[PDB]
Amino acid sequence: ARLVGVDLPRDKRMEIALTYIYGIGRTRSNEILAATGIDKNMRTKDLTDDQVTVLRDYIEGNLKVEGDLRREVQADIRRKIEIGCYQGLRHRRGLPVRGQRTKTNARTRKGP
Amino acid sequence: GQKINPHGFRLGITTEWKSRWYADKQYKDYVKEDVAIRKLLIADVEIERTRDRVRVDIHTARPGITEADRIRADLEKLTGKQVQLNILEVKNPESQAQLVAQGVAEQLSNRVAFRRAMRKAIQSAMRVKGIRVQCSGRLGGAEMSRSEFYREGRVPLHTLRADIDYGLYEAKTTFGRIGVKVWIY
Amino acid sequence: AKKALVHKANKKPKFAVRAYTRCNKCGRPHSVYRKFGLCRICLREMAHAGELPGVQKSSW
Amino acid sequence: PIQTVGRRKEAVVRVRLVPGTGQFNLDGRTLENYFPNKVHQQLIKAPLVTVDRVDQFDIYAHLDGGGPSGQAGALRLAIARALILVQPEDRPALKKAGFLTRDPRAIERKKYGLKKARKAPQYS
Amino acid sequence: PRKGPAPKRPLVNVYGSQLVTQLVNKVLLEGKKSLAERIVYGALEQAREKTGTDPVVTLKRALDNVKPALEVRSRRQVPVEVRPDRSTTLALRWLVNFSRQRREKTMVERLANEILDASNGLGASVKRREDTHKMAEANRAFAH
Amino acid sequence: SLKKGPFVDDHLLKKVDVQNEKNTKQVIKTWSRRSTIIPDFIGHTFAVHDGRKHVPVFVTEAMVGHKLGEFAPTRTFKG
Amino acid sequence: QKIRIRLKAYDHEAIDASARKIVETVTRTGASVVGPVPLPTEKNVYCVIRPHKYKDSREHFEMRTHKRLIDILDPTPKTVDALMRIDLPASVDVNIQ
RNA sequence: CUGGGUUUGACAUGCAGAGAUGUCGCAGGUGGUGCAUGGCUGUCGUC
RNA sequence: ACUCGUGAGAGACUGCCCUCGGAGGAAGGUGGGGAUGACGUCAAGUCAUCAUGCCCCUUAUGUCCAGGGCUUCACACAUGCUACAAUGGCCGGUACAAAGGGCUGCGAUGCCGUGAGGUGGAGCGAAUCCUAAAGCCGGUCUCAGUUCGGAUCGGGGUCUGCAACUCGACCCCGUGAAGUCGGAGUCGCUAGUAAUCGCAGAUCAGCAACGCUGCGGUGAAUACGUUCCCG
Ligand SMILES: [Mg+2]
Ligand SMILES: [Mg+2]
Ligand SMILES: [Mg+2]
Ligand SMILES: [Mg+2]
Ligand SMILES: [Mg+2]
Ligand SMILES: [Mg+2]
Ligand SMILES: [Mg+2]
Ligand SMILES: [Mg+2]
Ligand SMILES: [Mg+2]
Repeated sequence: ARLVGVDLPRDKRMEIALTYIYGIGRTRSNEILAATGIDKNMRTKDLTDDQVTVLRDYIEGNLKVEGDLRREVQADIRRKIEIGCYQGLRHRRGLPVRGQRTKTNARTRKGP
Repeated sequence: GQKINPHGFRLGITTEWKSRWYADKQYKDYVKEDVAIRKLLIADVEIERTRDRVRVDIHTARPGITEADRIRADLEKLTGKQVQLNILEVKNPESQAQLVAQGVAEQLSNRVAFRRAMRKAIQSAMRVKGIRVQCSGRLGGAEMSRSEFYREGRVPLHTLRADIDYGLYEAKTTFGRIGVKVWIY
Repeated sequence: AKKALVHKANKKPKFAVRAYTRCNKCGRPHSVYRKFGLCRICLREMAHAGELPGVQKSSW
Repeated sequence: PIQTVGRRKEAVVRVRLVPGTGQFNLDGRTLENYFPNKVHQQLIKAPLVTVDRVDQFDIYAHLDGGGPSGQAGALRLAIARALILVQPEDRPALKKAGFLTRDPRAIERKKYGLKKARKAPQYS
Repeated sequence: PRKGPAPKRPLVNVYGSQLVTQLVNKVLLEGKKSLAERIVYGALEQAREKTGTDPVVTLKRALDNVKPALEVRSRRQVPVEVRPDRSTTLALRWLVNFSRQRREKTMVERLANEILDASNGLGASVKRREDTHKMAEANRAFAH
Repeated sequence: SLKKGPFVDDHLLKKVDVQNEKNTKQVIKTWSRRSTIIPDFIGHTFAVHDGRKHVPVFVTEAMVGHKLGEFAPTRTFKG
Repeated sequence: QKIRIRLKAYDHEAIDASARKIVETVTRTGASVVGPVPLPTEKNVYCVIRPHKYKDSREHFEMRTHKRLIDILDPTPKTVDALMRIDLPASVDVNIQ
């Protein structure tokens, strides 16, 4: 019930339970629970404690669960910002990065 | 907007294409070829393209204006096909639509006054069921433009069965250009 | 659209992309119909005057 | 034999009658399986049930064009014509019931300046 | 409508009841009849099974407890005698709208429970007819 | 994203092949914006055109995957 | 041993002149052919704005290519000589097959 | 707009270089004036 | 034979009892929609489609070329998609369109790949060849900013193109931002119409396309009335 990363979803199906982990969404959770493995309609309460640790060992090594992953996205931005690429000139003034028009409605980046 | 072209409006019923040739793969080229001819080269001009052959038929009031056989050779370079040229006459150049406009085009270009020059065309051509004629814009070197018309008999534009012969020409004065228009039913 | 930029379109483009298709009579860049190879405006001068065989108004 | 048209909304049907027990088939399929729908069930059988022949006749039918409500409504007019070719006793019943009318309902043309047929855009 | 009355739509009746096909269209949104009808057949045949134990008259007796005889209008408030057929339009259309407002999970259940409250006269649909009659009959002065 | 292969424009890379003899020296004028930075380049200057003037651009191993045009911003907003 | 004369042209009345002209030439050698058979008409459509800044106005411009299929059943050396030679359609495509 | 070239002007009467271009094998002008104009549309109004 | 494609035709005019209703007829009394814009208004738009009077540039305001730029951004208005959830989302089954487009083209079976694709070229200048979704029966989630929402961002890729940094969109994986039917005020629509759901085309190597112009699927509500505003 540890979830490896830390947090435990408050029950429900297992297919979606793994999406609350930062490394994993829907397709990689389908890949885990197929192989590891245990059915989609199984719930998080009705797993035994050793059945949770079979999920731990398989995905712990393979992907970034949270902090390792969390730092890598920021650390790639930190170099790219000062990397001098135009792509991270746009990071330093809080504007959109991927070649959008900033005349009307860039409010995801800029904010209210 | 006001008044669609009555030549184009009755294409299905009674007008018949000036160009009467068919193609598919060569269709872009034959339009580009005809644009060169009608700029280069008068009542009316028809064409009946066939592979390696063109009619290039002409209607003119004065047919005589030897020189045509040189103009064949001028067209021969642009087309690159066997030009079988015909120049034709037309009965009543008085009654023909573009030749009335070309008649008034000579008058206004030579500084004949427009109310004098118009009245000739409507009176003579009626001497057809009805005629409307209209000269438009910059008349006798006035500062502001105007358009006035004359008419005699009846000219129903909305009737599809009625064959209206339409014509246009831009007669070019010292001050600008006057656009003449001639409807003959 | 000028005289000089018309003869650009006639010339060999150097790269196969740059052939951009002016109108034949109109000499206008925008809205030149393929097949017709004519300016959109020019199409209405020709089609009303009975010049393009097989082309006529309209609806429906 | 009796062979009969029916149309609706550009949905071109065929029908043919043979006397027999109460069923009918649609390109090698049952009525219930082609139309799983209670509204379309009664609407096909309306000229049969109003006149009260019902179990007299087979129908074999071909279905082209349109959709489920189009082809279901098209069978009604196909049958309504076809039951007259049995005997024209049924015609004065079927006319007053109101099945011999095809719909001059058809989809209007989308016009320039307008997004659907009649609907203009926003203003001022 | 200025020049004269346009003709009213003809309306086909499994149950064979005018009111149910009228209810189907008031339920209907997005122009799809089948999902409109299966919610009606969900709610109607739920009220058949559990409580009322006949299908049509549970709705029809409940529909009397929605129907207003009188309505308010502003000349610029004059109360007006409502037509026999216009009373039925307000009867269905209110009954559907408060089913959309209700908190219960699905419209099979929401539209079912609304018809049961209209049979009693404790519902939000039956609440409105009193408010229209209250606003109508408190005036009367303005009617001339 | 040039699927298979990187792109450098051929007139650019010839000037870099001259620097091999010198092992790279000075800053070379560059009017092709469009070329990638192939790791032959690393530790070299060039003066890259802004559509106005030439901006000096030193190269490092961080700038390999990025294109040569990314380090000269063409329009200016201070306000 | 079957020849197919495919026609394409704009004017539907002008093909009815030619479709008769195919019959008279082949029915000299006598009988045979299907006759003409209608075949569906194509329609290219082109919407154009009526010089600048007025989008809502519009025209439409059809072009219709009417087509006939014919199908000659019997090839004969007397037929094929007369078929091409004396037959001349004016401003109408003919493709033998 | 910053440049690099050209001059009766592109139109009629392989090695170098960013590349055009080198060096060997009267025309023209999206240029001012739609309150100089023609032509072609919008609109009041399918009234 | 029945369709269906065209090609000829007939059939609706209150013609039989102002208008209420009759009998057939597939149809009613402007059957449905388009095409059509009188005499004129606004010195209405365009010298930038093309023409053109007058004036100006003639050693450049003409004329090639690479480079940028037309895609900026505190903001403001307008037009439109996607949404805010169970008349749902995901996912397995099973099925009904008619208009179209195709020679530097459209591209099938087949094997490779998670997929955009790669491979290879059958057939084809065409009623032959290539090109529905919503629905219905089941399953699963339980009124949560969620299995709603798909923006933004980080890694990687594919494809045309000499070249996708300025600025192409495509789909795999991580991230899951605002948003809980919207203030004053405002438009669209009288029946196969509103509302929703797809498909094709023109321009086009490629595509900023949710735009534009056409086609068909499902398919309502209400028109008591003329005082009330608008013309
Ligand atoms: Mg529609
Ligand atoms: Mg000028
Ligand atoms: Mg003006
Ligand atoms: Mg009229
Ligand atoms: Mg003005
Ligand atoms: Mg722009
Ligand atoms: Mg600013
Ligand atoms: Mg499915
Ligand atoms: Mg495209």
